[PDB]
Order: sequence, then structure tokens, then C-alpha cells
Amino acid sequence: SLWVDKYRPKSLNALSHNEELTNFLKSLSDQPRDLPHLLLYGPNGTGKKTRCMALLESIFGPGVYRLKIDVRQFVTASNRKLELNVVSSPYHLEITPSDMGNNDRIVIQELLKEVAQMEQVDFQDSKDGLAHRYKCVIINEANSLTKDAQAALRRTMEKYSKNIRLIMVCDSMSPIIAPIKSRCLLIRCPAPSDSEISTILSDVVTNERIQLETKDILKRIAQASNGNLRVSLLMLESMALNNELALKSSSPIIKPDWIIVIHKLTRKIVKERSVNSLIECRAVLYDLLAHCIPANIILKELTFSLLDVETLNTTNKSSIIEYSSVFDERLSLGNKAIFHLEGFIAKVMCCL
Amino acid sequence: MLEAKFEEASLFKRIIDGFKDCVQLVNFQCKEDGIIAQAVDDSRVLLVSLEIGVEAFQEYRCDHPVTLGMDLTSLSKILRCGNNTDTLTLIADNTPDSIILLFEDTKKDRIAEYSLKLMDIDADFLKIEELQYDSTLSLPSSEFSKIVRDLSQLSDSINIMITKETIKFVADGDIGSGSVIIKPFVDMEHPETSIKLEMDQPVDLTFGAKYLLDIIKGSSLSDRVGIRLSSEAPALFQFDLKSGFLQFFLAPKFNDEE
Amino acid sequence: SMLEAKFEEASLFKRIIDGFKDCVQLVNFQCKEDGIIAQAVDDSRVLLVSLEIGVEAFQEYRCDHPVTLGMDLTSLSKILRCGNNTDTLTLIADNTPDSIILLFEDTKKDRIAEYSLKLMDIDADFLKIEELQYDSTLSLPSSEFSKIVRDLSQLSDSINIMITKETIKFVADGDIGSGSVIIKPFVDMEHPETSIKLEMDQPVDLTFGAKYLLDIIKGSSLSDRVGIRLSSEAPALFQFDLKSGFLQFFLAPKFND
Amino acid sequence: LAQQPWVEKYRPKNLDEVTAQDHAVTVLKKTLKSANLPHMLFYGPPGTGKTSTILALTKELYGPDLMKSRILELNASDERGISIVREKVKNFARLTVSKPSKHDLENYPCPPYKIIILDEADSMTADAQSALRRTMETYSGVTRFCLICNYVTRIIDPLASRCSKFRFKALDASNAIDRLRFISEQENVKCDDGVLERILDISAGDLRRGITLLQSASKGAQYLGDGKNITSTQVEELAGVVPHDILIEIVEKVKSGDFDEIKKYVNTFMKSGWSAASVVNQLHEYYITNDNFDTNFKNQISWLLFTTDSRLNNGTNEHIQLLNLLVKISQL
Amino acid sequence: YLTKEDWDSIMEFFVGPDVTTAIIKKIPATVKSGFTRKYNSMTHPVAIYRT
Amino acid sequence: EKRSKENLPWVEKYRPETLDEVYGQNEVITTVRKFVDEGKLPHLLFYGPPGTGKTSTIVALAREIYGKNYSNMVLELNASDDRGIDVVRNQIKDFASTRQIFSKGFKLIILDEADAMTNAAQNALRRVIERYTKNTRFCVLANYAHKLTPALLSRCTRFRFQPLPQEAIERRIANVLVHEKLKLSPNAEKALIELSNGDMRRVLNVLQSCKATLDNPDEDEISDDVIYECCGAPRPSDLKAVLKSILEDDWGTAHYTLNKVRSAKGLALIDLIEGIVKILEDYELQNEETRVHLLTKLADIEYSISKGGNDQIQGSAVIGAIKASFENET
DNA sequence: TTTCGGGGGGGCC
DNA sequence: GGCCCCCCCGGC
Ligand SMILES: Nc1ncnc2c1ncn2[C@@H]1O[C@H](COP(=O)(O)OP(=O)(O)OP(O)(O)=S)[C@@H](O)[C@H]1O
Ligand SMILES: Nc1ncnc2c1ncn2[C@@H]1O[C@H](COP(=O)(O)OP(=O)(O)OP(O)(O)=S)[C@@H](O)[C@H]1O
Ligand SMILES: Nc1nc2c(ncn2[C@@H]2O[C@H](COP(=O)(O)OP(=O)(O)O)[C@@H](O)[C@H]2O)c(=O)[nH]1
Ligand SMILES: [Mg+2]
Ligand SMILES: [Mg+2]
Repeated sequence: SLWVDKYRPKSLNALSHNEELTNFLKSLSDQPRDLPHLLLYGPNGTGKKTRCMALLESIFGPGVYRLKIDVRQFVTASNRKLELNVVSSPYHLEITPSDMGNNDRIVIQELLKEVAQMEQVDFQDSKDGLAHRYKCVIINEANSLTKDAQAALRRTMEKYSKNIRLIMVCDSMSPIIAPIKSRCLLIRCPAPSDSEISTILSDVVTNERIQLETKDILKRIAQASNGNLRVSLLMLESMALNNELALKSSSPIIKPDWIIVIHKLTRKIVKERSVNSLIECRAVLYDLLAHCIPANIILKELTFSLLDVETLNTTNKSSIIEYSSVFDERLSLGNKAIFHLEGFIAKVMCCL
Repeated sequence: MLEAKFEEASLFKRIIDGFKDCVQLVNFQCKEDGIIAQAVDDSRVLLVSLEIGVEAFQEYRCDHPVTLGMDLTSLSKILRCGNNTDTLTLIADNTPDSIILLFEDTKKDRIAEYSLKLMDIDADFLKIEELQYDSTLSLPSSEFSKIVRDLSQLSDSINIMITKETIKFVADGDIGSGSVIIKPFVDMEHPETSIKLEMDQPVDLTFGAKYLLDIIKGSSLSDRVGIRLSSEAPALFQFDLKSGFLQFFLAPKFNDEE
Repeated sequence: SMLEAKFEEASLFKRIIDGFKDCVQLVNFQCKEDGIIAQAVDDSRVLLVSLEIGVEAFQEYRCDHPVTLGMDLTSLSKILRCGNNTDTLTLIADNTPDSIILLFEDTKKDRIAEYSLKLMDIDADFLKIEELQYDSTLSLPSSEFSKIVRDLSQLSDSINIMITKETIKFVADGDIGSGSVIIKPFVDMEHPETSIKLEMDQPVDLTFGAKYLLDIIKGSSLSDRVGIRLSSEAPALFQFDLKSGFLQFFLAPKFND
Repeated sequence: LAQQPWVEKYRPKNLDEVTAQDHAVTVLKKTLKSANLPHMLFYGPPGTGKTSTILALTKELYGPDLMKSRILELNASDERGISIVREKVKNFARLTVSKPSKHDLENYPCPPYKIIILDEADSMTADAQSALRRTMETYSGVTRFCLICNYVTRIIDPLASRCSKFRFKALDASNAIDRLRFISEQENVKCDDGVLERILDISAGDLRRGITLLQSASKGAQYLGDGKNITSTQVEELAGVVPHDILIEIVEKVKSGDFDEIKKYVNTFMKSGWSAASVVNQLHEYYITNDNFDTNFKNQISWLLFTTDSRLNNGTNEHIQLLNLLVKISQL
Repeated sequence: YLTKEDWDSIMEFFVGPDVTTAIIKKIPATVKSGFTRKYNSMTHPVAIYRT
Repeated sequence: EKRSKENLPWVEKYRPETLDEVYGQNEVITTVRKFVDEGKLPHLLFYGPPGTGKTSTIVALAREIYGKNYSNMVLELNASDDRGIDVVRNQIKDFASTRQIFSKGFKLIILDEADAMTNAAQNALRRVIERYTKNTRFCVLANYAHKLTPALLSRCTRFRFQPLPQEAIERRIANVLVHEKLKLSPNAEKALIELSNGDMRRVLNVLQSCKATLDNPDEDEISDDVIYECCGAPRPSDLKAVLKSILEDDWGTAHYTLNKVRSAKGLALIDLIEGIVKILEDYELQNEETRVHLLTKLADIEYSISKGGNDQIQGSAVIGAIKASFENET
């Protein structure tokens, strides 16, 4: 088991950063019978899902962590068969409807309504045998849901609130439509500070007995993660493995392959500006997209790497950021991402 | 080390067929007493309980209780190739990755021996502690099948109103409503189709039509089905076996207008 | 209740409804103190069905004031299929009803099945299109008419009926060929049930669609004889008499051109 | 009850509990006596009390018992394709109204028609909407239609023509303070002066959001166990409003005009999780209502803010949009 | 709860300087054969039943 | 229906029953009346915008030709009924090729809202129309002419239903007031006509809402104020004040004036934008780029408003766009 | 490749 | 004869 998962806290008392959010969650869990629907938003890797699980464990018993995966079948209007992998616990349920793309709507109309419109048999911690509690459903990547899928949630939340409570988790709130944001309690989850990341990494190292020349190592790893705790833990594990469980002052910071590819693409764009260069850039973009690298991630990293070049002037950076904004909007409204990425690269080449 | 020689394998076929739709992965505990099983539905709204006593089997023995997580679909596949009137046995070994199903017959030629793989399913300590159910009745399985297949066309929700000396069925839908009132019934010349009832406090419970249809799919086991209704607890439908029974605890549809 | 009408055997009403359920979609019953009269028009406005079940067909029939009931034959057939073919059927309605109650009762046991069918706001008149003086009126066994229609419809989608002095001709002209059947009036004192009668005033020649005749012939299961009345410039009448009422199909002929 | 969120627990039970929609509730109440209710099209921003208003009208028209036989409610959670519109809605509209009881006629007005409520009608396709045009008119004597939407432009012109339009106004501190104060008093929430006004201003027309914020503040105060009045600072913190210190830092960095410093500050700022919409709104408030800037600067910044808000409304990356907006403002 | 097929699939994702195709091919045949024998000589858990 | 006609909405209560009760379409009504009075009835097509009287006119014409029993002598189909290829090939063909059941006469088929029909059905209708013209006549009703195939249009005689004139609307309002025992002020009528946009449905709905608004309709008079509160529309004075402040005051004063005007009665920004556009389209701008910028920016703002967004930012954008566009006047 | 809706043409029954 | 299923276009 990786260190990132082997030391994840399992209770609200085990959280070790953003104590204000911990106190707010404790206040919410103090009287959970009237808990409204929740929407947790914040940067990636901060610990939103961990906090959601801790809140559920505070509301219900420790038994929320006994998860089991099952398969649910769905039929479309064309008779096409679809399968959804649902993670469930004796107290809560989890769904990721975006896994079915435009078909996610069916979930909101078939699965969720099935959970909320019927009572559930509870033969544990109960005397009659029927659950005397509401069911908590967790929708992950809620920002990836289609607009109609989100619209299908409105009356479901407003009618069966006595039996179903929804805890949605998202990285950005802009894709969420206004009615859904109005129907939920919004919880901001700030990213951990560098000191807290360093403390967590120090605790992990001490538990794993990884030799450290100086603590400043953990500082640099914290800075390279840009506030992402999961990335910090995985990077620490990778460096420890590559340095025989011993980190020295000269230990390099390991970056993932796709970041290196994007940086090489940025260097190539800066060096050469022509149509042949654009053809090779198209080849690189196809290679990146064929390996499950999202287009929006590619655009963001490419834009920031270009803006972090010590050879361009203010006008070039302004043009680059403007084009990045325009083509990010284009990507949000389009289907073929390669077209928009190529257009952005061509515009950047023209401006430079 | 364990065998369950059956009087007729068709009984086991029907037993497995009676709850295949509700659940597919169910833990079966085999003890010298017999076969037991309790599986919660994937939606956590229905529970399938099963038990076959030692009496029903032609010859049942076991040296050490053993829990098998064998799949129901695989067992159905194994049985369907079998003959009509045989004496299925469930032999295995100390560390069984599979269970040999001996489809033995009185004749030495009509044999359909097979093998069924076993799955490592997880079992919990489910408790079905008896409750003071307010009402309990028993009526012929054919009548229930007809009533359900009739009312399912007119609606998707079926209300089972058990009041004083009344077994009222209700099904309201878009086209209209359907009600088939049954009353305590006894026939001296054929008491096998006598409606039995015992009722303390009135019980109102509305269930889903699909669940009731799936439950009655397995009503061929017993010519009579027993409905136990409690206001604050999940009502249960029971079909008697040769030496046990198959019970289904179906949760009631939630009431939002109230 | 306002209206209470008991059928001794539910098969009677099921058969009556089965006679015209394949040609109309929405039916309008209008019950009075002299029985139940119902009308139904087809989607193409080419065929009309009129039923006049009398009070003598019920074990008991009580109706205080005339009551209108708009229903869909599909739902009515669906529910009637629910009831068994050995139980008494009570039709029950109240003042200005919102639903019609079908009550199946089995005297063998204590089982009572009540079905409420929601009514429709069908507002229409009958117009009693029964043109006084027709040009020709023939009567013949329903079996022969059904056989002729089934045989000729296989040739063409249109069938022409000609009525001349002591001659009735059915003609079909299709693609593979043509077929003509000629029948003249005759009487058999030994078995009058098979006789053919014709009363003629002026020659008639009218064309009809084969689909509508194929639908109409389904009523032969209710009566052993059929009466066909034809007149130029008027729809053709196909009457099947019942125990106390009758079933009439008014079919509009095709334009000649 | 005590087991329900405050938003649902304080849902207007009758038409007299609707706070700031009298211009339409008056005619709706008049219909209770006139019994000539027209086809209705409710439209407005979120959380203005449209579903509550229609439900209360149904309460006051038919009563608790006759309701279910006189109401057909379909929302976005229900399939509403052209086939559904042409079969189920048509069949329900063609039926005769259910028979009222003697009690119903003795107590409730019981108009001689049923009601079909197509909630969230803006999610219906154009063909499905067109399928309703003649159904609405032909059976107007036995059925009435209520189309509830957020974007009136998504309703086809014929349907809007057939329906009497009712606009639900935004709920602010001047027309919704009484209801929020009543909720706080019933729930015994002790707040400082101006806290409810601040909540309503932050809500920006959404009373549901205001009630949820009040509930969150009440829960925080109860868990604190200090017996102290809730302050506006805590309300702002729970609403995700950026502190004024961060805003003045941002405007100072923009005034500096250096691209690299602005980029670094935005990178650090985005790690706190602040929503870009709130940042843009607060920047608009700070800039447009400041006398230190000239007319041309405001003219340009208004269009820049409008463009950024429109782009953000399409679910775009917040980091890039915020950086672009800040750079463009710095170059004004 | 990873299988050999999952192992290959994971190894087939990396791009750029972390492509494992050449390295995987360079692995000794005996090592891979022993790995397969060890994997098939034991009983492994299942994350999802009846996938 | 249920109960008397007094339970119906005014849009349906005042539906024309005869052909002399249709107003604002004198030419079309006269032409169709002459056609029906001489047996010269061709395949008709009624193209027009919503709420102009096409359905009322065709139903009245059918009643005139046949009588009270027109519903039993015509084949009326609309968007609520399936009209696929099979329907055209079977039901319409049977109706057109067969004599009347009830009483003699020709056959009338009214395909209301035919613009919703598919191309295949319209193509199949061609020979059906052309072959049974001896005994059948087809009437088509449409709001969008681009959805109809060229051949079907070629086979039909077109009649355009113009937006309702002012005089016709006033006459209908007079009839409604007389029947309802209502009093309407001249300015109230002016506002009603202005907001109607040539649709009688809007007029009737707003008048019914105004009647409901009055506390004692028996002797109370409907004034322009009643219309403004009922519809929630901005007053002309409010729009004029907002435009004046935007055009000859600083940003702070303009923002304050807009906010105060909108918060006085909870007015919507879209109605204000429409009002300002109507006011400005009568201005005599020296420079064309001023009008170009105004139109483009206001259209962009309207499109953005159509999808939600931030209301305050949108209002500030309106103010800034107007100021920038008018700066070009010099 | 590809998100509904309509039409055709074949396969169970 | 009727469902049920699969495949294929869609501007002018
Ligand atoms: N006029 C109002 N008076 C009192 N409470 C209101 C009012 N409007 C909204 N609320 C409150 O906010 C909650 C939600 O109101 P809703 O009726 O759901 O608003 P809505 O406009 O129908 O929502 P949308 O447009 O579908 S997002 C109510 O339960 C009330 O608690
Ligand atoms: N010329 C008119 N004269 C009097 N009333 C009219 C007139 N036109 C429309 N109306 C009124 O508005 C109501 C609807 O008229 P319609 O005949 O349905 O208009 P329409 O043009 O056919 O609607 P569309 O194009 O299908 S949206 C009628 O009941 C009348 O009360
Ligand atoms: N020691 C410690 N680790 C945390 C905490 N919160 C999150 N983490 C770690 O950070 C990892 C990522 O957290 P996660 O919730 O999955 O990120 P998110 O879902 O994208 O918000 C997890 O594997 C945790 O181990 C915390 O409060 N204390
Ligand atoms: Mg709503
Ligand atoms: Mg019309």
C-alpha cells in the first residue's frame, strides 16, 4: 500500500490542516438530522473526499468505511446496455455518473430516484428492521455532469430530502448551474499550506523510517506540489524509492512524463515558429491526448509553461493569456479538442 | 464430508429460481441442521432469507458447518441441463474450490453429474429477530399470482390494506384503479384453498409492483403464501418448503405526502 | 347508485365490445331507461359504429336519468380481460360520474373485483343517420358474406357491390387478376336460416374499401345473419341483430372518379 | 420539522406566506373566487418562490384530499419527449375532472378543472413544446397549464403567447427582510444589527441561499456555545466572500502593472479556493463605485467585467480567466 | 486488487521519457516466466464480482 | 368543458365563432368569404405570426361552409397528433377518397401547424392533394415558411396574416370592456396596445390580469399604472430618467439612478434594455458607428442575459456601452 | 466517430 | 397479423 493511502486520516479528529474547516464540519455533524445538501469545492488533492468521509463517519458510525463495489445495469431509449460501478456502504452510497458521458442523466432519473423514493432494510443497530435515517449519496466530479443531468437533481433534492441527502464534491463551481448551487450548502476547502504539508511529510517519513539529510528536502517537495497533498506524498515516495529510501540535498525533484512532454512542446514552440513546427506539435498533441491526458489540463499547463519563459516580453504574455482564455472557452463549448489546441498553438506561434 | 441427497432435484431448481432475480451472490451456510441463507439486496431495500431443513433432503449429513458463496446463475446453468426426476447431491471436499453436484437417478443411465465453482462471498451476522407483527395471513399462491399480474397492469404500486376481516388489495394508476377484495374463506370439501387471517392492529403498506412480481415469480414452491405485515417493520412474504421456507423482507415504499 | 346494470355472463359484453374494437378508438355510451346506446367513429371518419343494447339483455337494469360515458376501447378491453369468463358483471355509475365501475363477482366464492375506469369529456351528437328510404335492402347469412369478403379482398383493396333485379354482385379488380361473385335470391323452407332475401327499388353500384369490410365482418361472430342496406348518395348500412339490441356499421362509399 | 432543512421547513404553506410576489399572488387569489384561472407561465431567477406559489395555489384551490386527483406534475426528472407529450399529457388533459366530495364542496372552492404543472419547462425540446400548443387550447375547459421556468427565452413563442406571463422579482433586503426575521425569531437565532441585511445582500435575489446561510450561522453559533450574537464577519466567511484585505492587495498588484508579480499573486490566491464569480463581483463593486477612476476607465472595465463573467458562465477554467481579466485591467 | 492484464495496461499508459515498451522487452524471459508462474500458483482476491 | 363559458380564460372565451368577428385581416377575410360564397375554394395556406387569428379564421370558415356539425365533416390534425408517412398514406388518403358520412358535400382537411410535419410526409402529401382535388380541399397553417417544402407551397394559395392593427385591437378591447363591465383609461389602452405587439392573446391576458388586480372592478377604472404593476413593465418615465442619467451624468450618478429606478418596483434589466433600445432607435445620430456600436453591444448584452449571469455586471455593461457608443457623436 | 426522431426492413412470436 | 429489434439519414 502506498504511503498516500496508508496514512489517510479516517476521522474528523485525525485531520491535520485547515482547523477552521474541521470545526465547521464538527458543527455541521453535531446535529446532523437537519443537515442540508452539501457542495464541497476547492483545489485538487487538498483532501475534500477525506473530509467528506470523515463527516460521514461523524454522522454515522465507523462503518462508513466498509465499502463494496457493485454493478448496476441501465437501458437507453435505443436499447443500448450501459453499466455503472457503484461503491456502497451500509450507511452511504457513491456514484460517478459522468462515467457514462451524456448518459449520466439516466442515473439521476433511475438510480437516485430509486434510492430516495423507497425505504431501506436495516437489520443492524435497529429493532424493527427498517432504517430510521436518511441515505447519504456522494456524487464525485459533480462539475463534469451534463446540464440536463444537473437539472434532473433539482426536484429530487427538493422533494425527497426526508430520505436522501446529497454531498457533491467538485473542483470548480463554474460548470455547476445556478439552481443546484442555490440548493446546496457551499463549503470552500482551502489547499494546505507549505508548513502543514511539510509536517505531514515529516510524519510519513518518521513512520516509514526514511533517512533525511535535512528537513529542507520536505520543504522543496512541498513547493513543487503547488498545494497538492496527494502529489506531495506520491513524489516523496517516488524520490525515496529512487534514492534507496534516503534523500540527500542533491536529490532531484521528479516530474511526471506528461509535464516533461508539455515543457518540451513549449520549448519547441518558442524556438521554432512555422507550419512544419505546427505539424509536429499536432503529432505531439495527438500522442498526449491518446493516453488519457485531458485537453483542459494540456491547455492550462501549456499556457503556464509558456508564460514562465524568461525570453518573452509583456506583450507576448498578454497575447498568450488572451488566446488561452478564448480557446479554453472554445474547448468548453466544443467536442474535438485537437482542433482548439491546434488553433491556440497556431495563434501563439503567430503572436511570437 | 457433506451431502444433501434430494428427494427431487426439481425442488432445488424451483428454490434457486424463486429468488435469482432478487439476488445473485448469496452465502449458503450448510450445517447438520440444513441449509440457511440471508442476502441483502444490492439496493438495501429487499432481503432474501432461505432455509431448507434436514427433513426435506432424502439423506443429508455434514461433519463441519461450511459456508459456500456459490453463484446462483452458475447453479441454475448446472441444473437446467439435468433431467426431471433425479436425486441431486452436493458433495465437496475439505478445501473446495468447486462443489460436485451428483445428479443421480434410480436408473444407472440417466445421470447428469456436474461441477459448480464456488465464489468467496462475504457474509455478515444478519439478525432476523422475531417481531410482534400486527397482522399475518395466508392465501393460495395462484390467487396471489393472478392478483399481482392483474394489478401490475393498472399501476406500479400495490397497497395491501389489512383491516378487520379484510385483505383489501389496491392499485391506482393513470387509466384507473383496481381493487380485488378477498375475505376469510374456508371450503370443507377442499380446505387447501382456505384464506387464513389473524389481525390485531390495522396495517397499511404500499409496495412496488416490480418487487411483488419478482417475489411471486418464486411462489411455485408452496401452494400457499403467507404475508406478515407490521406497520413499523418491513413486511415479509413467506413460501413454505418441504422442511423449511423462503422468506422475503420487502421494505415499504416511502410515504412523502404524509 | 344512479346506474346499475348486471350482465349474467361477462362473456356477453366482452363479445359485444370485441365486435367493433378493431375499427374505432374512442366510444361514447349514453345510458337511458330503455337500455345502452353507444357510438364510435374511426380516425379516418369513414366508418361509424352504433350499438343499441336493450334492457332485456341484463338480469336487472336500473337507470334514473340519462348518463353519458366517454371511454377508450383499449382500456376497456384491457380491464375486461382481467375478469374471468364465469362471473357476473355489474356496471355501476353515479350522478355526473367521473369514472365507470366494473364489478366482477364470482358467486362460487366471496371474491369481488372492482375496477374504476376514468371517463373522458367526449361531447358529441349521434345525428341518427338512418336515411329513411334506401334503394336496396338485402339479408343473407353472415358466413357467406364473410367468405366472399375474405376471398375478394385478397385480389384488390377495393370491392364493388352491384344490386340489380334479383342479382347481387361482388367484384374485385386487382393486379394479378379479377374476381366476381354473383348471388341471386333463393329460399329454402327446410332451413330458412340459410336463405337470401332482396328487396330492390333502383339499381345500385357502390365501391368500398377492403379494410373496412374486413373490419366489419368481425361482427359475424355475434349474429348468424347480416342485413346490408344500400342507397346512392348515402352511407351503406351493415346491421347485425342481437338478442335484444343490434350493431350497425355505417360505411361511406368511395368517390367515383 | 426538526429533521428537515430550514428551506423546506419554511416553504410557504399558503399564498399568504409568499413575501414579495404580491403583483401576481393578488390575481392568483382573485382566481379562487372568479374560477377562471388562465394558463400560467411563471418565470424568474432562482429561489423566488415559483414552485411554492403554484403548490400553495393548488392547496387553496382543491384541498389536501382532492389534490392528487386534480394535479399532474412533471419536472426535469421525468421523461417529457414528444411521445410523452402526445400520449400522457394529452390523455390526462382529456379526462373529466375527479368528483369532489361533499366536504370538499362545502369547504374548498373546487374550480371545475384540473391543473398540469410542467416545472422546469425550459429543459423541454422545441418539438415537445409545439406538441402542447393545441392541447392547451382544445381542452381549456377541463384543464389548465402552468409552465414554470428560469429562462423565458427557452419557451417557444406560441406557448408564451398562449400563457399569461408572471415574472417573479428578485428578493432583496427591502422586500424579503420580514420573512428572514420571522424565520430567525422562530428558530431563536441571535444576530447583530444588519446581519440579516448582509445575508440578503450576499444572497443577491435568492432567499433559499439566505435561509441556508442563516441555518449555517445558527449551527455554528450553537456549536460554539458562547451565547454571543452572530456577526457579519462570520456570515461573510460562511458565504465565501473574499476579505477586503485580499481585495485591496489584488487591486494594488493590478495598479503595479507588472505581469510576473500579478501572475505569482494569482497563483498563490487560487490555492485558497475562492470562486472566480465572487472575485469578479467584488472587483466590479470596488471599481465601478470608486471616484478615483475616470469615465473612460470605468467604460472599459465594465465591458471587461461583462466579458469575463460571460466566459465564466460557460464553465471555463477560473485561473486563466482571472489572470486574463487582471492583466487587462492592469493595462487599462 | 491488480491482475496481470491490469499490470500490462498500466505499463502501456506512460509516454515520453517513461515508455516501458523497450525496457519491458529487454526484461529476461526467465524473469517474466517466473513472475507468471508465481502469479498463477496462488489465489488472489477479487475487487468486483461478476465484472 | 365544464360549467359555463365564464370559467374559461378570456383568450378562449372570446374566440371568434363566425367570420365577421375576426378583426385586422379584412382583405383575407373578404377574399375567403367570396371564395366560399361562390364555390371557388382553393387549397389554402395561412402564414402568420402567433396570435393573429389563423386557427379562428379557418374554424369559422369551416363552420360557415358546413354548420354546427363541422367537427363531423372535416379532418383536423395538428402537432398533438402523429402525422407520419403512414398517417398520410392511410388516414388522409381514406378521408380524401371517401364520401361524407353524415351529409353530402366536399371534404376539408385542416393540417394546423403543418410546419412541424416532416419532409417525407409533406412529399407524400403532394399527389394526395393533386389527385383528389375534385372532392377534397386542403388547408395548411404555418408560422415559419422555411419548414414547408417548395412543392407543397407551390400547390397552395398563400395568405399572409399581418400583425394586428391598432384599430382592430381597440375595437376588440371595446367589445371586451362592454361585455365585462369594465372601464379603461385612454393611456391604459395606449400602454396595452404598445405592449401587445400585435397579439390579441397578450391583450386579453393582460386585461384579465388587470381586472383581477382591481379591488372593486364594478366602478374602478383601469389606468396605465394598473397595467404597469400587473405586467411589471418599466414606466416610460423610468426609462427616460435612466437614459437621461446615462447620457448626461457621471458613472456614480448613473449607477445610483439605475439601481434606484430598478429597486423602486423591482424592475427587470431586460425590459429596461428593450425600452432604451426603442427610445434610441428614434434618435438622429450624426455618426453611423455610434448606432453600430450601440446595436452590437446591446445585442451581446441581451444574449448574455438570456443565459443568466450577474445582473449588476450586466447593468454596468449597459451603461458603459451606451456611454462609449455616444462618445463617438462628438 | 457522434448525444433524438422518423422511416424502413427483417426477426422472434 | 403484432411487437421487437437493428440500421440508416438529417441542406437545398
Ligand atoms: N416568496 C418566498 N417566500 C418565502 N420563502 C421563499 C420564497 N421564495 C423562496 N423561498 C424560500 O426558498 C425556498 C425555495 O423556494 P422555491 O419555490 O423552490 O423557489 P423557485 O423559484 O421555485 O426555485 P427554482 O426557480 O426552480 S431554482 C422556499 O421553501 C422557501 O423557504
Ligand atoms: N383577428 C383576431 N380577432 C379576434 N381575436 C383574435 C384574433 N386573432 C387572435 N385572436 C384571439 O387570440 C386567440 C387565439 O387566436 P388564434 O386563432 O389561436 O391565433 P393563431 O394565429 O392561429 O395562433 P398560432 O399561429 O397557432 S401561435 C382567439 O381566441 C382570439 O380570442
Ligand atoms: N495527514 C493528513 N493527510 C491528508 C489530509 N487530508 C488529505 N490528506 C491526504 O491527501 C490525499 C489526497 O486527499 P483527497 O481527499 O483524495 O483529495 P481531493 O479529493 O482531490 O480533494 C489523501 O490520500 C490523504 O492521504 C489531512 O488532513 N491530514
Ligand atoms: Mg422550482
Ligand atoms: Mg392556431
